[PDB]
Amino acid sequence: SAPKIWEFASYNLLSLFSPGLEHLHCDMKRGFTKARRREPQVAELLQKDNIHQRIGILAQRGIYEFYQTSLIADGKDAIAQTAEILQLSQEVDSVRIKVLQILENYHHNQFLASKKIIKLSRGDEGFPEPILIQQGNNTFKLYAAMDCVLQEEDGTLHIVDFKTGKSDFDRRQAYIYLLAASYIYPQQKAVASFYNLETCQQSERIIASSSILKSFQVELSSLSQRHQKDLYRYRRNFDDFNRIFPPNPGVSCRYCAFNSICKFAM
Ligand code: SF4
Repeated sequence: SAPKIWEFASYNLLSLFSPGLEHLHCDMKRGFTKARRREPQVAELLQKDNIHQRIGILAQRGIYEFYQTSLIADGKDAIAQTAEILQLSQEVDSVRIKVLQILENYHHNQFLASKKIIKLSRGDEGFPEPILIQQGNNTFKLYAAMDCVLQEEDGTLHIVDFKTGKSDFDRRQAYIYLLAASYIYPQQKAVASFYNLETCQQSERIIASSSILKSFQVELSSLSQRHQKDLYRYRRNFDDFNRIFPPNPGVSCRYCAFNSICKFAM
């Protein structure tokens, strides 16, 4: 007889509240994405996939497949083999050439080759299993998908977050991964870093004391409650939508799935 826990937090949720990408932040976008997502006219705009999402999904799959085929060399062209597995010829050509650049970069810098792989996601999986956290009088689910976990010589776990595109690294995501690792890999030292598969730019190695992670857990617990309160307030009175999820029209609208239905779209 375990009650369902509705409260949850994740980097994705956090980013929809607190955004280098602050200019496109819009709370009304989150209102559509989370509070109105079942409305037919909203659901149909959410069922369309993005090019950057596409490049990212294929990039993760591409690293996974390149690595897999490289374990026991077969003498073949691993870049061409991986491109064939990914069916890049069926993608928009912009997408193809970016994934091919990512594969060329990996071929020249096979950063997984000699390493002890704890986790390497293919990118095709769904949401991770939740981590159930009690913080004060709140219980919430933490969702954190780790693209890559390596084990270093001294036993330290290295969480690597793969980036593509022109995005800047958001170190809050690294701290989310380090918090999650304290639950997934208990009593194991961990470090986190970012690596842009396309530009080969890397962040520093990020570590977090137990105190810093505890305080981030506090912040995520607060987020989980605020989000449920936003939803409750909207469901209690739909006419409060605009006040609960205020619009920020302008630059934000250029990359918003809901411009065709939003009353404030520019
Ligand atoms: S169309 Fe513009 S104002 Fe409306 S939700 Fe999207 S970004 Fe916000």
